[PDB]
Amino acid sequence: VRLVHKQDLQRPVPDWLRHLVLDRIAWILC
Amino acid sequence: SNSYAEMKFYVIIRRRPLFYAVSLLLPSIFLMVVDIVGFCLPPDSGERVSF
Repeated sequence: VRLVHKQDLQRPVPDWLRHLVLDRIAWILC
Repeated sequence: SNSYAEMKFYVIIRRRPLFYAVSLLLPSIFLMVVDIVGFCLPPDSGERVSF
């Protein structure tokens, strides 16, 4: 709940974007 | 003219601080670390206050 929220700040870091939204997404989908 | 005989026995006993340990300190530190978890909640959420 700290992760997803509207605090008008920052941007998702690509390094941990590939680690989660890409790799961990495929790992979780299977 | 009137004296009586007394024989005193001082029984000295010490308490065992184990049963009263867990029942006291454990819940305090528990709610303490739960509060620590509570700080991680962002002020914007509003659920932090209810927390």
